Amino acid sequence: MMYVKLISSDGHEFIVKREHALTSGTIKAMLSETNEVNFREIPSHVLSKVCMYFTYKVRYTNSSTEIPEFPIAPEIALELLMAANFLDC
Amino acid sequence: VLRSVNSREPSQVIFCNRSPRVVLPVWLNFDGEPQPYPTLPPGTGRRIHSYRGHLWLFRDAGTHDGLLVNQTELFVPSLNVDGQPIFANITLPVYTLKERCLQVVRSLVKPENYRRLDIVRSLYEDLEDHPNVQKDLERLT
Amino acid sequence: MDVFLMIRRHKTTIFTDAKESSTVFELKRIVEGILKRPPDEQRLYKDDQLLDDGKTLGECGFTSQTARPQAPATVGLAFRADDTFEALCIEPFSSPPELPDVMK
Ligand SMILES: Cc1ncsc1-c1cc2c(cc1F)[C@@H](NC(=O)[C@@H]1C[C@@H](O)CN1C(=O)[C@@H](NC(=O)C1(F)CC1)C(C)(C)C)CCC2
Repeated sequence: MMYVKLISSDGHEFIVKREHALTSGTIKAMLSETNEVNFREIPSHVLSKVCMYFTYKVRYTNSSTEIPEFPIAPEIALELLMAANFLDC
Repeated sequence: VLRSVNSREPSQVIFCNRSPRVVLPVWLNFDGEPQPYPTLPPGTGRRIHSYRGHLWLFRDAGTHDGLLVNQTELFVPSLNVDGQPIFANITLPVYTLKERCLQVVRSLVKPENYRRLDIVRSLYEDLEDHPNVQKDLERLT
Repeated sequence: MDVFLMIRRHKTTIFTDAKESSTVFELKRIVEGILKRPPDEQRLYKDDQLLDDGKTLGECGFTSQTARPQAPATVGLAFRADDTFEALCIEPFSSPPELPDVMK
């Protein structure tokens, strides 16, 4: 498959499938011409949760099957929100 | 505009909570007013008596977050065929990451202290706009 | 039955899914397609345990309900840098700040 790379502010590089990342129009526009995207304001403990949300959304969109909750630990709840607010995820 | 038709035609329904939330069933009366009904604990099912043409929506009992019934927002009981009740399957929607984070922060922060958080003021305003059935009904219309 | 996994080496983290019946070698072929290094130069790990290429992911404990899309399982990766294989090193994610008083 086709993979792209998302780099956090603290240097962590997450490699995710292109189709999974293209659910977000923000990442889709950030790609266009590139397979590498750098997020200088999103730390790894947040961007990892973002990639997890990518997988969760691709798996559970359009399911009669019981959809589980997406877990958010309190310690990241603020920063993730800000990240989400900046990416419209 | 959105209101229940007083059909007086019975329809037995199964409210099935396939979500991890305490579900509040809201019936819309003949005048268009939301009516609250007894809650369902997570993973529980109840057999109810309702009527054809009636309008039902489903919420988080504690937070009023929107929930999906049979993969749509509104449930209308239909005719029972061969005595089989009609399933209303209440599931979790695929929330946007922003709405889920807002839910978490709302569950963690008292409404008094939303402004004390170190976030953009836009986000304070977003936090204060927590789910409300009446506004959702108005937009629908 | 799909399982969802993070293949982690140093600060590299690969999010990917596979079948519970898939072998460790197929996972290594995916890692080869991504990072361009052959399976014989790769070593895969569950915790501190070496994984044999012939075993399926289910046998090695990666089940659909522990490797969830919303909570994927961690699989460690070690590469052969020269003649010798490198040690298993996975750099931890950043630590979140202290919980603000309004949330505490
Ligand atoms: C146990 C439980 N756990 C979660 S929910 C629930 C529940 C329980 C009950 C009802 C509905 C419920 F969900 C009750 N069922 C109703 O009240 C239904 C629902 C909607 O169809 C309206 N309705 C009516 O009876 C209305 N009557 C009519 O419209 C006419 F008979 C003129 C035709 C009303 C105007 C009397 C309210 C029956 C009593 C108990």
